[PDB]
Amino acid sequence: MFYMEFILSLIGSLLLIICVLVSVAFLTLLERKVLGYIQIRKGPNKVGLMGIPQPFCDAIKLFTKEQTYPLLSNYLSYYISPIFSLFLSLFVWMCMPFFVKLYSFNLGGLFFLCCTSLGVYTVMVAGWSSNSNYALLGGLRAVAQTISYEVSLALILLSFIFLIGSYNMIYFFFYQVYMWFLIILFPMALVWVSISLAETNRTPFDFAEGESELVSGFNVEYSSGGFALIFMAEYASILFMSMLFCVIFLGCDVFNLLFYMKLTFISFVFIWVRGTLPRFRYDKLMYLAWKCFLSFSLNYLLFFIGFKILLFSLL
Amino acid sequence: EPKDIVEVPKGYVYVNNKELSMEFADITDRAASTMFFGELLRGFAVTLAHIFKEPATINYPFEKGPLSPRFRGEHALRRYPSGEERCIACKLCEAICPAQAITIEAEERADGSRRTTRYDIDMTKCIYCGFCQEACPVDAIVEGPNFEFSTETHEELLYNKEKLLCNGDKWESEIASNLQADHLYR
Amino acid sequence: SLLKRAWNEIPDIVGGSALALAGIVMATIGVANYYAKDGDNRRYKLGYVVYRHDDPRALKVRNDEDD
Amino acid sequence: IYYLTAKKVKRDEIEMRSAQNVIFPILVAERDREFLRQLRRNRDEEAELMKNVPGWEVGTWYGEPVFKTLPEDTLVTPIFKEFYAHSDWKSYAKRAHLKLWS
Amino acid sequence: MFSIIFIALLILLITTIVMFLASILSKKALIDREKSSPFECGFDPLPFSLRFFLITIIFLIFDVEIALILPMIIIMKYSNIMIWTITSIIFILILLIGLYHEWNQ
Amino acid sequence: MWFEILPGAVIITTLLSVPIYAMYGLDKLMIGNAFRRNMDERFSRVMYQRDFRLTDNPYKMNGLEQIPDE
Amino acid sequence: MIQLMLYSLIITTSIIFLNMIHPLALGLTLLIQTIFVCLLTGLMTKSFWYSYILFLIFLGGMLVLFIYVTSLASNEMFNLSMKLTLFSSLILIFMLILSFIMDKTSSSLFLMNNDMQSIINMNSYFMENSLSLNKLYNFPTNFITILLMNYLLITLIVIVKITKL
Ligand SMILES: CCCCCCCCCCCCCCCCCC(=O)OC[C@H](COP(=O)([O-])OCC[N+](C)(C)C)OC(=O)CCCCCCCCCCCCCCCCC
Ligand code: SF4
Ligand code: SF4
Repeated sequence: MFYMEFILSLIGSLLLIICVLVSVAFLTLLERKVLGYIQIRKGPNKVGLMGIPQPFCDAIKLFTKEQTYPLLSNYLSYYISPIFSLFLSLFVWMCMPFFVKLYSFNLGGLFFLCCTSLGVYTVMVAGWSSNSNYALLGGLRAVAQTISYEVSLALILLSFIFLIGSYNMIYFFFYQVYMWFLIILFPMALVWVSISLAETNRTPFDFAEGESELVSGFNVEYSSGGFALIFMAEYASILFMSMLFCVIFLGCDVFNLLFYMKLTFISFVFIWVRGTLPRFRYDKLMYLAWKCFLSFSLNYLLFFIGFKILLFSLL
Repeated sequence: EPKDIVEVPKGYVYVNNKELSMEFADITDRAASTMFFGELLRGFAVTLAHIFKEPATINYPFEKGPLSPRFRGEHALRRYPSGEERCIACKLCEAICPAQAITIEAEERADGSRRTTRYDIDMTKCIYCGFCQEACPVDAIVEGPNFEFSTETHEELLYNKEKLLCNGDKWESEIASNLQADHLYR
Repeated sequence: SLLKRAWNEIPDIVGGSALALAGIVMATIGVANYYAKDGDNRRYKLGYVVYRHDDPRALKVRNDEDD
Repeated sequence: IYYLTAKKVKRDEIEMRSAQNVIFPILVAERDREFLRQLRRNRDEEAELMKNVPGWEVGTWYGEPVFKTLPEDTLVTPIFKEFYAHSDWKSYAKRAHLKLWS
Repeated sequence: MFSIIFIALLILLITTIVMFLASILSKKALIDREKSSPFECGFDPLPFSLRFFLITIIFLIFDVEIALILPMIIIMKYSNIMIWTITSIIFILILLIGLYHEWNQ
Repeated sequence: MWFEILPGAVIITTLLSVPIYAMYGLDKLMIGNAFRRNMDERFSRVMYQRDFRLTDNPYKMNGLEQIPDE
Repeated sequence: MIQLMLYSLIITTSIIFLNMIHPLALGLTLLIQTIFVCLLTGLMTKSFWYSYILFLIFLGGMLVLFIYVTSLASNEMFNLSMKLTLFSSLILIFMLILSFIMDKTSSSLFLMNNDMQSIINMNSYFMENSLSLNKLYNFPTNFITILLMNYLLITLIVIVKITKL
């Protein structure tokens, strides 16, 4: 078996990991900048030139501060949550649709659901090992919302797989050669935005990891490098949700630069809803995840069952 | 126009007093705003329109925000144009100081003047209320324009008579301009 | 009435139920259109499929033009 | 518009499947010739290797035949471990681990 | 899949090496009694909840149910159409009737 | 004013454009063919196996010059 | 080779599962055993569908209940021992060098993959994960999956009654 396939797969995956990490740092810069411009105030400035090395000022500070612990005797379980969190956030990117072959993921949606189903696991070990009642409450709340929209996300992506006829992510490209799926799936676009802001903890679904009702949900005892790895993992999840919105709804367009312009625009939309919306409640979010989104998921899955049967007779 | 649940009187205004509309046009309008996020779209548009607004960030310290000639800052001891210190040790400022920061000890000088031997203001105790400059019969004690006087050390904010006299020597132009532009109000 | 109350309180579920009823109707329409013609005999077989002339399945092949 | 796009994707994959059906029988005949040749060398290698083990003849498990109730000249395909016997592990993982590596 | 193991082990190795070098680069001060304390706001300091457990159980039942909705995209071009439609309509309709019945009761 | 966001965003557009475009150079360097062979269908894997059987580089072409004159 | 590596990892995680007693630590050992079991069942099969199904159902779907119950059961932290880590590492390096000195052709599994099949096999070229999942949605075995969905609803009805809410 030809060895340059292994060599180029390794080089492409490591280049993807490096570029994703630097894009995470510049996404933190972009979020602090335009999130300021959501209000009247300016973003970061005055560090380096025009605030550009501000995430490197964050990275030098967070990798130097004292690694404190929630208890003094045994704290190796405190270490294993940001390692697995950053590992999953850098490991989920392997199911990106690459047209030049990197990994031939014939089942990419199942891989995405697997990594999202570990997201609950890394936040559960984040909550328990931090030895605080605020940490356990935030971990239970995050596990609650992420398994509540895991079922909804599985049904929404399962409705999307009926359109392309297979689980191969590159099959989203061939069915978008004439128009985007934003035209046909606009309530699904709004529902998928509500899904992608729920698995990754953002401001519309922030009762898990907010600064109001809790001081911090599961980052309350995490600092000095562990918080840096957790922050980078969460912003890599934001970047992955922006890419996965841009593949399914917007045309995959992997080569074109307009695809990455749209990916930066969907990241801008993620920071745009970061500054606008208030936060839902536990009871209203159980109402949203299990009744409204579930009923819409099953109903419009029935709609595509009927539509894919109707086109199968006509074709 | 929805009807009133409670009849609104003349001198009052009622909020959430409208009846919920039951005609099918208003029900379809509220249904489409619920389903298609119309009010969230208006909130997103109002939020996005503030990116194009001018930022109000005033770029400290190259550009500093507006002040007033009445502004209360660092306390300072003024002097006469001839050069004699203005403070006649009359102790109304310490009597009127509500946090009792001012400590005055006075002796007769060699020529027979009343001027102080000790005038200490605890700026960690001073509340910057400006009662001393109103209670000063001469214009001796004054609120200077300075507020960038943050100190590294707790003892450096214990202002002596020499520190107040040096503040009066340093800040005399702006203090005299504020007192010229503000004395007819007081 | 009853549909006005459901359209007032839960309009997304009413719209989803309308979509599901439409999908069920066009699913039955697609099943009837599939079985109205010879849908069990697909035009484009997978693999390499050959029949000799003595087989009964060779008389049921489709000679339609490519769409 | 999605119906038109799905029709275009369907005619593209039908074109690819028809090209695959064209390419297939030549490769089937080439595999047939190599499979018969490799079965001949595997039988010769098993015959020359087992010249010292008592009670062993080629093709049967110690005299007892493997398959009964069959014609005397029939052929069944040997399993992948027995066909890729008399060979190193690199030839086994050369074929068996193509999907698992990429 | 064998390349996926290698790249996942490399991501795990790189993250553990980065965290080990961060622990070396972290400023080591004197450890304290109060610094190791769990954080409760201000002054220093949960039972089993059944509602969250039945939330996890509802998630599990719907997850195993979704794992049977998953295969039928592939089977639609390789099965009997009437049987596939009857099973899919019956499957999602009984799911919807059960969801609405558990909502009403 | 508001164009200071574009320093923080366009760089995001560049970096994520790196891991494909460099490979679109790099597969043109050591392989010579810009696209690696798709391993989704089994027939593509069998024909890739046939190419790597025929030549030690599976992306090296066996054209009509391989056919002997007869 | 990597099948023998997964054998060694499953043996090591099973003997440390037998050794330890803290309930969240056994839950962590189960969640890291499920990954190796998923991969090792992926080595025998034509395609990785059922490993994914076992993954979503068992690890991400079911064991989170076990992790939650064992997290709220134990107040204390793990007492990590370097002796058990050293013994696990020593038996792991011993079993990997034992797999190095062992012939991997005789130790490989006889179950055929998608590429271990014959080239003239018509059924392998059609569609990945198509013919194996076909009997789920065809006559007369569709009654079992209808009964399975009904069984899951009836299971939820049982669970609400026995926990008493
Ligand atoms: C380029 C675009 C620029 C503009 C947009 C920029 C942002 C990008 C998009 C962001 C979207 C918002 C994300 C966060 C959302 C937060 C709010 C939220 O979750 O609200 C939940 C709310 C909650 O519902 P609710 O409002 O009923 O509940 C609250 C009220 N109580 C509790 C009293 C009942 O809405 C929904 O869940 C609506 C359902 C999903 C959407 C509708 C789908 C219906 C089916 C399709 C149509 C059916 C046919 C209709 C016609 C025929 C009728 C017979
Ligand atoms: S009121 Fe004025 S003049 Fe009198 S003692 Fe105080 S500072 Fe001196
Ligand atoms: S401003 Fe008020 S607090 Fe300060 S010295 Fe004058 S009287 Fe005292």
